[PDB]
Amino acid sequence: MEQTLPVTVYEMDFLADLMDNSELIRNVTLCGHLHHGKTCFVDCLIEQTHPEIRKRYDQDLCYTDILFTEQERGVGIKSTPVTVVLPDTKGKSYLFNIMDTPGHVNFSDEVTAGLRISDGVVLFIDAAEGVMLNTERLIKHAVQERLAVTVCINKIDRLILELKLPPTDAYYKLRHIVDEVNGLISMYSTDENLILSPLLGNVCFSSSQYSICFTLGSFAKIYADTFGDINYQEFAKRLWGDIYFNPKTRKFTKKAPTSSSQRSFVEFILEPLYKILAQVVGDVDTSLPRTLDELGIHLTKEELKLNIRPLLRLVCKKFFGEFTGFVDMCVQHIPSPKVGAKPKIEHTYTGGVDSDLGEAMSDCDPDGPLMCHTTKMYSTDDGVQFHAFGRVLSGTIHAGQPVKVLGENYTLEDEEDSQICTVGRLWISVARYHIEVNRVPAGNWVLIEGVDQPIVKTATITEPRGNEEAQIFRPLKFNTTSVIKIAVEPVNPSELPKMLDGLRKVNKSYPSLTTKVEESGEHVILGTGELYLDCVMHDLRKMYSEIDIKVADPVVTFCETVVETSSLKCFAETPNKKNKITMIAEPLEKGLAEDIENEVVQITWNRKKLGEFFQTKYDWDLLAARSIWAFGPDATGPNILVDDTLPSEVDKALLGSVKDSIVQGFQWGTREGPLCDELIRNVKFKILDAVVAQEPLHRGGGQIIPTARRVVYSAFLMATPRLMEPYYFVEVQAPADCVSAVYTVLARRRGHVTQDAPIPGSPLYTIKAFIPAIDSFGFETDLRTHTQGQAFSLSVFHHWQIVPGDPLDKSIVIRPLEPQPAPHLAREFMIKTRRRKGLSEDVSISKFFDDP
Amino acid sequence: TYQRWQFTLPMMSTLYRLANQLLTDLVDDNYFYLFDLKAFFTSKALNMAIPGGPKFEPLVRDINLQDEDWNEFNDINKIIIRQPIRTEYKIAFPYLYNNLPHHVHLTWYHTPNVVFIKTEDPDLPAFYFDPLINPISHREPLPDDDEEFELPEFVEPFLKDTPLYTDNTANGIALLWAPRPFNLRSGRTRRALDIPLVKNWYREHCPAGQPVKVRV
Amino acid sequence: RRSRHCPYLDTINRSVLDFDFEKLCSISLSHINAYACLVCGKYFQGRGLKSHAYIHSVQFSHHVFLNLHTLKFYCLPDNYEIIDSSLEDITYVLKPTFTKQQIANLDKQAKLSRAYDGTTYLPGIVGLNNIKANDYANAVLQALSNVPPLRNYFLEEDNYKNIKRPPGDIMFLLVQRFGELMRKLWNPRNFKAHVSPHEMLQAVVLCSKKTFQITKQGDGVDFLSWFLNALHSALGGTKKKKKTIVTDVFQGSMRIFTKKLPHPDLPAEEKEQLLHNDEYQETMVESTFMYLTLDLPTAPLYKDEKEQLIIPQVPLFNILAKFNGITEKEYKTYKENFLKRFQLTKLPPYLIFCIKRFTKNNFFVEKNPTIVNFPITNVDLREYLSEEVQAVHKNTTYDLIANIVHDGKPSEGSYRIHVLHHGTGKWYELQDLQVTDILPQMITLSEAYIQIWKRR
RNA sequence: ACUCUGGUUUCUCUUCAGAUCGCAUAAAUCUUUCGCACUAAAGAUUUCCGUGGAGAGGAACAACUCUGAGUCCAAUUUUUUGAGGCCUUGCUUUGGCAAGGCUA
Repeated sequence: MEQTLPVTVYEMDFLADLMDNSELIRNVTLCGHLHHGKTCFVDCLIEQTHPEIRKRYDQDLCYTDILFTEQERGVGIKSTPVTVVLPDTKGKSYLFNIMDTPGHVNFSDEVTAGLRISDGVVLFIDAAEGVMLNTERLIKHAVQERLAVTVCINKIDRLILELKLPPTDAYYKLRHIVDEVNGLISMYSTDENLILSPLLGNVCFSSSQYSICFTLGSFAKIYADTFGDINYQEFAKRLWGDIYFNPKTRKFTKKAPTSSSQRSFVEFILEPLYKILAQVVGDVDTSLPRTLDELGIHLTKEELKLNIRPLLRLVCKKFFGEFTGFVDMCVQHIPSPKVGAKPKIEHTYTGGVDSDLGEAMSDCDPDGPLMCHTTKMYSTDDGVQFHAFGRVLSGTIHAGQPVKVLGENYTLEDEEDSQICTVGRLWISVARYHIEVNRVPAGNWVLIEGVDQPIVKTATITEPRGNEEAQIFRPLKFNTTSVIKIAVEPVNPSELPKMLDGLRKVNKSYPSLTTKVEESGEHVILGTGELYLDCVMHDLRKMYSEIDIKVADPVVTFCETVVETSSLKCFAETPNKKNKITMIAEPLEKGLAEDIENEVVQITWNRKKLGEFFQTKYDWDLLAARSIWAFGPDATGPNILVDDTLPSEVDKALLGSVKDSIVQGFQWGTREGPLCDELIRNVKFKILDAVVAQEPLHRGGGQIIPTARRVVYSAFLMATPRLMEPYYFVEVQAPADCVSAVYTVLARRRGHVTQDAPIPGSPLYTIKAFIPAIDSFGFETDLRTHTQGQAFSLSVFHHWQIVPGDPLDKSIVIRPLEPQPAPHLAREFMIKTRRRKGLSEDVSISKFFDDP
Repeated sequence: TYQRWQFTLPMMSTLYRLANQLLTDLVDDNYFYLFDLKAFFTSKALNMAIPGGPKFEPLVRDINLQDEDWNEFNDINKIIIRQPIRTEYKIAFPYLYNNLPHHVHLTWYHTPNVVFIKTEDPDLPAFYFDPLINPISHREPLPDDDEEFELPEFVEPFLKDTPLYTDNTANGIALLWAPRPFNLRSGRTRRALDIPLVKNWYREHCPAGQPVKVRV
Repeated sequence: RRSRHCPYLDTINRSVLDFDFEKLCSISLSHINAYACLVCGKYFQGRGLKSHAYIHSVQFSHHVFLNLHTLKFYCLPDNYEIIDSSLEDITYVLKPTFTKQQIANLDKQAKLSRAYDGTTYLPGIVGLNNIKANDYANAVLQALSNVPPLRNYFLEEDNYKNIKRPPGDIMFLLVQRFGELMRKLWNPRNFKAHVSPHEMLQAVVLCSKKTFQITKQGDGVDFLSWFLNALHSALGGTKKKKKTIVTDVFQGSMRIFTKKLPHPDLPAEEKEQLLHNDEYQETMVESTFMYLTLDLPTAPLYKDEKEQLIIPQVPLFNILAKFNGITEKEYKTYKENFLKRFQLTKLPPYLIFCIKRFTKNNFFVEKNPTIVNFPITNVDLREYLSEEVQAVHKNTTYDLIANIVHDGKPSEGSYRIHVLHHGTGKWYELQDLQVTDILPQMITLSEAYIQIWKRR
């Protein structure tokens, strides 16, 4: 369209023309650890492609991170999409869709939203800190989402201006980082095809603070420009990997001559960089002009009067020029939407590639059926309306076009979760401005307008009166689990509706947020941490609902389990006094629930392979390995339902008629649970006996589902019940001295330190610990305050561990406001939660039985 | 007029050395966690005092906690207590641990730890593996050596003639992380009144062993 | 086959079916696929196997559900549609588009319509719940209801649904909900004899930017002015439609004769010399009035020596004298004087009088206790129109149909309304949920605040 | 590689300046708030301490550093030739044009 837009190097018509060609588009997610330079890198790219936008001499301008809370905190909170046109090394301009994701672990869900609509991942790793917790988590999540992976080793200047390492030691640090990343990838990925090494161009070395971005190819091209006769590709092949250079023969050999010469990387790449940086920071007034002339860089008198940091940025911008190394890395290794469509459909689309529409989407053809898929919901500045952001997988979305939007519950058999909406407008989403466009072809990111009403988290945009076999994309599988639970109410109940509206809005803004209302009319928000919930509540108070809101103290969501089999075979009949079901409950084997959660086993598999797996990995009986019905409450739920009814006593055909009802009851019971209405975890349910009424009208429906839930509850209760606390994994980056002090903090919060290894090449240590989530509130603040701010920690959900106490212990006396001792913490955690949910004071073991 | 000044880096290094007694040699604002201006504003707006921080009269009228009439929301029979929710927790996350966050400024979160290794021995090389740095434990689709790759005689490292470090390189690298009056090399002259020589002294935490009057 | 024979229909109880509030799931806060449970009246989400409504059905044993958007009944545990005409009334309560009932005066239906409980009521004559202090809003809404043209316009959803709106526009929430409110008020068959204005008042609060709250009561005149202006603006789709239903019904044309005046502290010679300045003469500032602001004479202070009560009494024609044409009421802004003569030029079909009671004196606000002596069956305004204007309007005989009256002190005041129920001739006084049969003679005795007259 | 503006220093006047006008920090007045106001907070105004930007004027010595403007390639893959000649068909603007098969 035609509208006012900021001055840019390219032209908007060229940008629109690049969108049509799906071979020149790169969907890239810039992920990494907290404060590793992703946002500054995007800012450098924006400065390169926008002449009028310049970074302040003192404040690191951030084109992304546009939110007020992001600006004040300094921590990226929401993913920012940026569509630019970047020149390659050869000069060929490519269209780049970059989803700048937050680095904080609490907002890892955000990165997941940026991984569904991207084909490639660029992981930013600090050259000083190295591989951290979020880098490992994001590597696992990316290689598990079937995405191409490249690495940008950011902040190499820290190796020069902070650590002051010798160039060979800097090379050793970079090589160690690359090796550790390769080891992580090989550990999380069976295939060894995606080896990452700067020789292959998979790795780029960057300093977004000083705009020093280069790969081996780009810097070899710099050599080619200064000396024409050299071919840059072969030189870049020879630049890395302990290959020494002989200037007597002008040849590169694996054998080191003179026993004192440095590697090719150190001699040709690292040492010139050290010389440039040292000349700028140390010998500016006395010896900067000579080195500037030797490099061909000419600076004005007013430019040479700048401070050292701006002068470094200017000199390195003039030397390295555009970030062409990044473009090479993301062009040669990150598939285009044309190339990368097939893995995306095979992984995310529910119908699979084998379906006709899957084959249609495998081509990513602009002139096909519309199959846009939006995973983000961006609120306007006023906060009233939301724009659904996502990539177009097939067809072409047009402004002012009728559209069928499919929700997360839309299925072919049940199409009720679908709505016909009229698209209002379409924007190409740059960070601080949006380019309104009439249409968006397949393979591009778009901010659809007017489709926000029927969607909360995930959408499937398609065209109406067509695609009658179209299915939805799989909902976002999240890296972590939302645990921290907070109750929210209004200060003035008269303005309750506003808060409710606000809840809806936050439910749209945060992909992993879960807002519900319990039995006691208490509004519940689930988050991944205290910073995440702080940002959520700031949004809920200022952006969406401008009302004053009271927030309860934070509590965690516990799980329920059993530790030994049921004392007696529990049973329940239907209200019809027929259809008797007799079940027992037993704990699962070690790691079986982990196997189920991590998709190692799926109920979608055939009977043969599932039975073989359960017979070989966990040594189950063939009958026991073939009688498994369902996995827990949801798909791949931690619980297991089996029927041990021998065919002699129970007709299998008759039982199969009520199999759906019994499975529904099992799933509902495991989702709710009888202790404190919490998820039942790691419990094996065996159907010992099942009487079934022959007539269809006396079974099924509301008769067998509540009966199944009742018998599940009885089997769970008679078996010794226990509660699972959520245990977070904590990584502390602390100085060497502070390590001891860290232990002290974890002494007061039931924290177990697993390892305290140092950071190779860095003066700090990474103390890893396993702290209870319920005890983690303020632990970050306690650690930073006790150590004068020198120690920083990031906590992420790790596992579920049984609470020491016994929940069903009526002998325990609990004062209303006292931190209870460990031996009965579970007793405190069960009743109080039972009061928060609104259930009875206590639960009896025979409450759901039939005798009483 | 004596209004603008520009200095060469050796002069600024000597000045930074001569003023080392008046500077805490901090290289981060992480020392000022929950103890900076924004944290103090958050504390004042919430009518709460940081231990090391000052105390103010309430910004708004505060209602006694004994006035609330035991709603289901603030029922203590439902609240699970593990650790006392300190004032620091509420200042760090004002919108999570406060029921009425008004005029509260979000405190700056963690900044990356500056790991600048300060050089003590001038005789040592500027780019030297200091013992503070943890030694790195050592241990590739390389091209074959027999191939015919040749480098032209015109080609050499970009700054091969340039020495890696100079006598005044460590001084400049130190000046990178100096306090604000010394981070610069050009600036504007200030009034003698306008320069607080001891402002950073009380902006930092009070020393651990001090009498009651100096802490106040 | 399961349809037309669902056994769980007797489980439905209409005593708990309150459809006057927001249609969101009680568990998930989701407007999408909101299903009302007909056994307990709670709204849940979805209809499939793993929806909140299905879980509630299998948990609380409530096996009957109605789609709040599709108006179709379902039995969820078996998940089959319910087809029975005996349930139709429930749908009519949920979507009571009372086009015909609101076609005339909302109260036009004086029939002793029976609610589900044994509470006979006249459609349109329906009390509004008093959510904290919102009696002024209830009185104003009842005054705007029982107006045949506006009520008829809002009784049909199609009359305003298809008009365009700006994307980020919230004013239209005032329109549709208001229409919804009308269809709830004029419902011939309703489960209860009262209607909750909660949704309409929430829309009013949201649209007015925290003005005219539900907790704190506001002025009836100010709220009526804002509501009429907002209805006129919101019904103009993406542009200022010069002729909306609000303008067609209530707006008239009046001719302001503004005569500037010299400063009184001047010599008489200069005072008459300023008469030739061509600035202190009558001007043509003819505009459109949505309502007439009648200013009562000040309280007589000392009681008259006669046996009459201390309460002053003034005829309707005496306050309706500023608009005769020759009467010159002084208007004095800061350091300037005027003489605003008023002359009506177009009489709207429904005339609105906004009698000025509350005036801010030097220290507090005083409510004028003057009693307006007005007839309730015949008022001729032919003498207040220009001769060239009198010929245009064949009819000028106005009948009072609505009378908003404020009682009590200016701070802790209460609002009630006298509405004329058409079809019958009865006059009903509504105050929140209280509906009394007032005698026609007693209406003139109370302190009239706002009045709505019909031109016939 | 050759020409021509824009110079720097200082004094003064005018105007704008929400820019941390200031990497510093005072005073007064009014209102508000609970105490009962140096030992107290909020809101607002104003005055002082003194800056930045632009323009104008004065006088001191520098006049082209900078900012700029005006101003060595014949042997594959482009610019030191596979280059020219024969025949047939449609129109002949009876010069030849368009296509194909050739010889080189």
